[PDB]
This record gives sequence, C-alpha cells and structure tokens, in this order.
Amino acid sequence: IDENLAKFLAERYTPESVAQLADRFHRFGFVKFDAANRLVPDELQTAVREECDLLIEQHKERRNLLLSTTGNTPRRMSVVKSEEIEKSELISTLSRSEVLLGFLAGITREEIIPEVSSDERYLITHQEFKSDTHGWHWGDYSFALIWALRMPPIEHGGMLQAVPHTHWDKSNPRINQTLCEREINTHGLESGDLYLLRTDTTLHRTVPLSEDSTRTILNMTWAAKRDKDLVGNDRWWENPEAEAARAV
Amino acid sequence: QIDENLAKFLAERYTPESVAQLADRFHRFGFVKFDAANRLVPDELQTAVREECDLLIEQHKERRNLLLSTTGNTPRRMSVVKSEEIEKSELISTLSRSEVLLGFLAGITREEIIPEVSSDERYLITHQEFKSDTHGWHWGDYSFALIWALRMPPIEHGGMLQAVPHTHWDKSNPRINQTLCEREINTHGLESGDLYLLRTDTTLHRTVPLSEDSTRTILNMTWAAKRDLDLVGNDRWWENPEAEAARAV
Amino acid sequence: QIDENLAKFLAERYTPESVAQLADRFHRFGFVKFDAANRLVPDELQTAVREECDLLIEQHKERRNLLLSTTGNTPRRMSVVKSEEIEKSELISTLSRSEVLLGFLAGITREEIIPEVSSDERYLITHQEFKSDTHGWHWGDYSFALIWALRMPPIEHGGMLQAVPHTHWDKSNPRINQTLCEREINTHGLESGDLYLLRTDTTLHRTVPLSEDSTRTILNMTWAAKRDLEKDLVGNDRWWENPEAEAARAV
Amino acid sequence: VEQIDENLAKFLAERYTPESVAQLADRFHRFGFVKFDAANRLVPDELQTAVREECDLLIEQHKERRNLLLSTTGNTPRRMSVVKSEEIEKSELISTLSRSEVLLGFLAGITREEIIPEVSSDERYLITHQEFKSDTHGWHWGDYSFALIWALRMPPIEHGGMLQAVPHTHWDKSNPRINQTLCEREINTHGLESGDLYLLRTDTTLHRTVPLSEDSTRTILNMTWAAKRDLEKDLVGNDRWWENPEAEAARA
Ligand SMILES: N[C@@H](CCCC[NH3+])C(=O)O
Ligand SMILES: N[C@@H](CCCC[NH3+])C(=O)O
Ligand SMILES: N[C@@H](CCCC[NH3+])C(=O)O
Ligand SMILES: N[C@@H](CCCC[NH3+])C(=O)O
Ligand SMILES: [Cl-]
Ligand SMILES: [Cl-]
Repeated sequence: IDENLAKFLAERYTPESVAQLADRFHRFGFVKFDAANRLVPDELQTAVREECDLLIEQHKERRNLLLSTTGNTPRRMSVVKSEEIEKSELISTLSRSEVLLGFLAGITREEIIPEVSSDERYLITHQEFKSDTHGWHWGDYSFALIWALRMPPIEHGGMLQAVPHTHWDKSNPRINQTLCEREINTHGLESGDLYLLRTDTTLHRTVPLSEDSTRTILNMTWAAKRDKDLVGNDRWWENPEAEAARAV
Repeated sequence: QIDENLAKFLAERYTPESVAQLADRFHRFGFVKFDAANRLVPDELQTAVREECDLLIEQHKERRNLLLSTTGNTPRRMSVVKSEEIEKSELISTLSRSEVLLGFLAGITREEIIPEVSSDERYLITHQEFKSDTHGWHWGDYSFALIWALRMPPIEHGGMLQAVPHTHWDKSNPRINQTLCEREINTHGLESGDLYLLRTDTTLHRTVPLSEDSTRTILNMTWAAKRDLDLVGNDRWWENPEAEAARAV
Repeated sequence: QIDENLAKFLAERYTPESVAQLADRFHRFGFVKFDAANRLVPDELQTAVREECDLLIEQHKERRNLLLSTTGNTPRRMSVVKSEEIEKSELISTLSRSEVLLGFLAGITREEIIPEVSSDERYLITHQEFKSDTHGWHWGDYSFALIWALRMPPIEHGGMLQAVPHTHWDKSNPRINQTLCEREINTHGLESGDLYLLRTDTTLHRTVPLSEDSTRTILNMTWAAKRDLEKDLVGNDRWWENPEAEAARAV
Repeated sequence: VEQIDENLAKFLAERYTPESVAQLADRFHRFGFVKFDAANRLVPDELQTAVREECDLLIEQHKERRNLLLSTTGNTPRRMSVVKSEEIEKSELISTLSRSEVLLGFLAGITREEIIPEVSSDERYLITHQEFKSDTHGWHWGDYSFALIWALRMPPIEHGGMLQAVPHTHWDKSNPRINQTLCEREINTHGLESGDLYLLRTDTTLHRTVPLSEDSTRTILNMTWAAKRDLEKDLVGNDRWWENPEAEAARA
C-alpha cells in the first residue's frame, strides 16, 4: 500500500525535480501528473476509478443552479457527496496516506493537513450533457488533488481554466472583472491524469461541454495551516437548497 | 465635412510618439481600445452612427443561431444586419472609407488600410439580446476590423471580448480548443461608446456569452491590408444563414 | 510613539480589502512597491531612517567587489554596512521589530513575519556609487525583505530591480542563466523614497548595473517566515558580513 | 557551389511543410524570434561548416575592435570585434546564399511578407566576434526589418551571451527609452548553442546579448534584409558605428 507507492515515487522523482514542480505549482496554482510524471501506479488508479464507478451508479445526484457567492456562476453536473465516498476504504486511506501527502508537500512546500469540513473531504463531479459546467469559483480550503478519471476529447470542452494569485471575496467576487484584468490559463486533461490545485487563490472553472460527453473527476480536498470558520451559506454540493444557490 | 472635423479631433489628442505606443499595443495584443482615455471619434459622430445602426437593426434584424464547422462548430447566437443594408447608410459607408480615419489608424497598424473587401463583409452589425447569445471563437478573413461597441452590457452579464493574438485560421483544422490550451487568453471588457481596432486575421477572438437577457450591439467596419487583395470555406453565415459550413442548433 | 502613529498612518490608507489585493500582487510577482500611490511609512519616519543610514554609511561603509559561487559567480560590486553596525541604531532596530509594521505587512504576505533571523542578516545597507556597480542575481536565505529605496539613480542610469518570481535557490547548482532562458524577467523601476516588500527566498533578483557614476542606496530589513525557523545556514557565502567568505571569489 | 539552391530546396522539403511553416510564422510574430536548432535545422551541416570556415578566415584577416557607447540607443555599449559588410561580400558563398531565392522564399513563409535583399551596402552583412569578459552587443533595434543570425560559436550558457528580446517595440533615436521600456515590458531570454540559426524581427524587437561573464568566444554572422516598409528609407541618426567607429552617435 504505502510501501508500493513509496517505491513507485522513489523511482520517478528526485528532490531536485520535485523542486521544479513546486515552482510550477506556485506560479500557476496547478501542476499536472500525466504519462511523463505519473503519481500513482496504474493498478492503484484502476481500483480508485472502479470504486468511483460503483459510487456514481449508486449515489449520483443532479445539480443545476447559480451560486451567488461566485457571481451566480452555474453549477450544472451530477455529484456524489463526501459522506458517501468516505465509505470507500480505498479512497479513505489513500486520501490520508502519509506517503502521498508527504510527497505532495514538497510541491506545496507546506504541510498538507487532512482536516476539513466533513461535507467537503471528497467530491465526485460527473458531467454528461451539453452546457454542463463547473462555473467559476474558488475553494474554501487550500488544496485539492483532482483525479481526471474520464475526460472527453478536448474538442468537446471540459478543459480547466485558471487564474492564479487571486482570492475569494464572497460578498464581492468580481469574477468577470478579474478575468478582464488577468490572463486565463487553460489546462487540457486526458483520462488517467491527476493534478494538484491551489484552490483558495486560483480562480477556476471547467469549460462548458459543447456536446453530450462524459467528464468524471474525484476531488480530494485538503487544508493548509491557514485553514477557521466557514461562511457564505453556499454548500451547494452538500445542500442544493443552500441560501446562496439560485435554481435554474 | 467629417474628414476636416475628424482630422482636428485627432490632432488634439495624439502625437506620432503616442500613436507609436498604440502601434506597440496593437501588435502585442492584436487589439487597441479607444475608450475614454483614447477617444477616436467625437461624441456627435458616434451618436450619428449608433442612431443609423439602431434603425438598421429595427428594420433589418435577422436572427442567427448556428454552429460554424470552419471554426470548430463554435456558436453564432445573435441578430445581424447585412453589409448591403448597412452600406445604404451614406454615413457609415463614407466614414469607413475616410482617408483621415484610415490614415490615422494606419499609424497604429503601421501599414496601409485598404477599404476594398467583399461587398458582403464591408459592414456588419451584431445584436445580442438573450441569455447565451455569443459571437463564438473565430478569426476574420480580412486583416482589420474597427469595432464600434455601441451598446455593452455590464461585465457581470458577459459580452467581453476574449482574444488570443499571434494565431491564424486553418479552416480544415482550426484547433481552437487546443490553441486555448497552449496560449493565454486576454479578456477585454468593453463599455458603451468604446471602439477598438482588431487584427482579425491573426487574433482568435470571441465574445463571452450573455449570462442573462442583456443587450450587446456592435458595428464592424472590416478593411483589408495589402496581404488581402480568393475566399474559401463556404461559411459566410452573416450574409447567408444556409451556408454549407453552418450547422443547426 | 512610532507604532501608535504608524497604525494611524496605515489605517488612513489601507483596508483589509485593499491589502488583500496587494497580497495577490505580492504572491504573483514576489514584489509589491510602496510608491507615491501606496505609501507605507510617514515621510518624517523615512527621512529619519535615511539620515541614520547616511551616518552609518559615512562611518562604516565597506567596499565589496567579488563574485559569489553559490549564485553562479554573479558579482557584488558595491559598498555595504554590516547588520551589527545598523542594529546599533535604536530607530532602525525597533522599527524592524514593530508589531504594527510587521502585523500590517503580514496581511500582504498572508503569514506571520518573524523578526528572528541570523544576527549578521537582520539589516543590510548596500551603497553603489560607480559605473558597473551591481547587486548580482541572487536569492535570499530568508523569506522576506522590506527594501528601502533611500536613493535611486535615474532609470536611464540603471539600478532597477529585476525579478523572476516562483523560483528556488540551489547553492550547488543555482542555474541562473538557464532560469532566465526559461522564465520572463520583470524589471521594477524605483524612485527615491519608494519601499517594496520582496519574497526573497523564491524570487530570483538583482539590481541592473549602474551605467553612470550615480548613487544607489538601500536599507534591507530581512525577516523570517515560519518555514525559515530552525533551518540551518549553508553555503559559506555570507559575503556582506565576511568579504572573504569561502564562496567569495576575486573579480 | 552553383548547385546549392537545388540541394537546399531538397533539405527544406524533407523537413518542412506549409502547415509546419505556418506554426513558425505564429511564433515569429509573437516573439520577434524563431530558432533553428537540432529539432528544426535550416541548412545542411556541410553548408554551415563552409560558412563558419569562411567567417573564421574573414575574422582572422579583417576584424576590428569596438568599445563605445551609442547615443541613439541610450548609450548602451558596443564591446566586440566586427567584420564589415564590404569585406563579407567578397565571399562568393555568403553573398550568394544571402540572396538565395530558395532561402528567402522559405523564410518569407515565416515572415508572411516579402524578404527583399536591398539594404544599405554597409549593412548587408555583419560578423560580431566577442572574446573578453563584459563584451556585449548592447540593447538596440535595427534600421531594417529582418536578420538571419548564424550562431557559429556560442559559449556555455553559464558564461553569458544569450539573446534578450522585447518584441512589439519601436526605435526612436532621439528618445530610445531603453530602461523605461524594460520596466514596462517582460524580457525574453533566448539561449543559443553553436550551430543554431535564428530569424529576428530587428526593427520592432528590442534586443541585446547578455555580457560575457568570462573570456569566451561568441561569433555570429548577421544577414540583414528589408521589408517593403524599409524601401527608399532615409537613414538617420549618424550611428553606423560598425562601419565607422567615429560615427557621431558613438562615444568612447
Ligand atoms: N466552493 C466550490 C466547491 C468546492 C467543492 C468541494 N471541494 C464551488 O464554489 O464550486
Ligand atoms: N468570420 C467571422 C465573420 C465576420 C463578418 C464581419 N467581418 C465569423 O466567423 O464570425
Ligand atoms: N543572499 C544575498 C545577500 C542578502 C543579505 C541581506 N538579506 C546575496 O547573495 O547577495
Ligand atoms: N543598429 C544596430 C546595428 C545593426 C547592424 C547590422 N544589421 C546597433 O545599433 O547595434
Ligand atoms: Cl467578426
Ligand atoms: Cl545588430
């Protein structure tokens, strides 16, 4: 388990090459683990993708709303709640793995602490229809490891768009204005990829799907020392009737 | 008339040195904005143009709702007024060929602006009204467009110009989303009364979709460079909604 | 009485919202400038600081003309005043530990600013006077520097700050010129009286060499972040305190 | 010789297509710069060897040391040796290749406009040859639009000698604003290896070579061409320091 990942990473990374990833993580708020920079063995990834497949078919929940705390940006997708995913022993132990968190802490350059609100530890988003999107937003917590389990071709949409070095003002998000002042980075993803995101200071969204395509991710959210008290009444993934949500 | 008036308006607000700085920005971004800090036409001239356009819209508005295969099937959801209709405006047509207007902007393009383009693309009015209306990602067939931001929604409703300079249009392989993955997007917010010069052939651009029923109106004056003086694609959707490259939605 | 007046000076100019915007710029560029549009200290306070430094310069300036091996043999061609001389100044030393100043700037760093650094690096004055004087490409050992641009030449004479944020310092392989080949350089012009906050550990930086015999004078207040505590100093490259440090080479 | 164009046309046809040249044209407009390295050779290795050997003989015979400041570019230094255009034109190979219809035709696909080999006779060709610590080609623009630069010999990147570039700028000789432009714009640094070639948009790209940090050799050949916008142009500035060390704009 841990011993297999410790050996797997030891053959694919050096302190020097991980320091280069830390540069790119702080510069873009984003670092991708693809065929050239794998993070988990293919067996470990298949097991997690299989467990997520059983969880989607069993507990998927449609969402279609505008979130007021992010300028009424849309959330049009299906979700599997954190409390359901936590029952997967595989996903639960892996998210708290001392080998995994220790390795990525060399990229964040600060302690990764698996202590977040129990409704936000894990989240699966499953998009299926044209115009499905995870609109522009920030996270309440500092870190997220995103598993790009199933990604459509880039021509169908689903790319991550990001503006790093921003912050979330839930009473004045200024999202389109911040786009007008800042260059947007678009990150294309392939199935099997993973990426680490600095969610609290990186404004981000997924580009809306142009046709009916399948886009599935797993979100493992972690805290830094900086993450306190939650606010906004905007927990739309856990509560579709949240005060900040406006149904569509 | 307007030429002698425009020449004096520009001479009080620009030097060759400051035009050269605009030429820097126009080559760097494919875009230079004529806002309240850098006016291009007197307020009376724009009011005349906008009034002519609002009549052309009220009379000749033609709704467009399609996908364009030559630009990766990006949408065109708007109303248009065709060039032949707009060319009936003596004002818009005369202004678009003004040797004072073109001579000034040629200090920004650093090359001759030639008012010799196809008779169906000399002028275009687009007019977005409903949620999700957009002028999707595309290039122009010609080098230059002077865009009149006659009416702009508030930025929180969308309608911003997004642009990626230093690209080109391959109609058999546009690679729009792949180009976005490789390049940074510049977003240009626009207020009513703004104009901007756009390098349309090498700047991939779109307008951000309307997040709510809002009004977004522009006039497009398209010009050629010496490099533009044979068309292809079968994709002239604004003049012909039944173009071979237009798909239905 | 410094902290009481400084807190008023800052409360007139800054809000949590405006500081958050500065924190965004500080994270993005490794650098936020406190110029005429964003003053940090009252003019009478900076004047007092600058006169302390000119006295220290007149009494304790030492010429440095060397290359540093831990930063790719980049030059240090300047005069300096050592930290232990500057710490004798009651004004500078107490200001550098001001809970009001450090508390304010911590809203830009978004983390605690800790005035616990090596006694040979709490303060540094660099004083360049001659053509080709430069503070060559380098990083700092600590996270933070507040730089007082006490005297700046005209921009056409050089002396600008050049910076590449989001980098790191490997003293055995600093890769200075290779990093410049892979990254864009931000040049920051400074005027006399400016101050700026610098993320010194992850921002590769230098001062553009003087093209004329002009005078360029700064005060460097260096502080630690939590990450810097307990960590060990390596490199044998403390050239400002020891001109014949092991990593220093003749120029 | 004589059969150089027939072979060069084949060499390019093996490596380049209109689609792939169109990608290079996008980079050239964006950066003012496109590099021909091992992944994208421009000329056969035998042909570059002949050009380098020609340049080595021209250097040993006709080099001239320069150490000055140029006022039309803000007193930035020129600290190097040079070989002037009239001496380089005596090489039948270099002079023929610089007007090659195959070479110019190919590069015109990257410039997206005609490349015209009609420039001032003192500026058709230039070899710069740096040898000593602090040697540099200081920040400047060119009077003409295009230059193909042959990086015949380049030191290790740790020793300096990289190209730095700020594209989408302009040269005002009475007020060049070198350091002000650097404050407003990001600097692109382009490292080079011996054997590389690159195309540069010299009239709108502010550029220099990073000063050598120690005694190393850095040797380039500069083939300068015009665009239509440079034709019948009045040369101004009195700053042609490579031809005339006593040029009015030059300062010792
Ligand atoms: N706050 C985010 C949701 C976080 C999902 C769980 N980490 C948003 O506005 O969409
Ligand atoms: N080529 C443009 C149309 C421009 C018409 C006016 N210049 C498009 O596909 O949207
Ligand atoms: N590390 C710096 C010296 C900083 C001393 C004051 N913080 C250098 O090598 O130049
Ligand atoms: N204008 C350049 C010289 C270019 C000569 C060769 N094309 C300079 O000032 O250094
Ligand atoms: Cl258009
Ligand atoms: Cl040159």
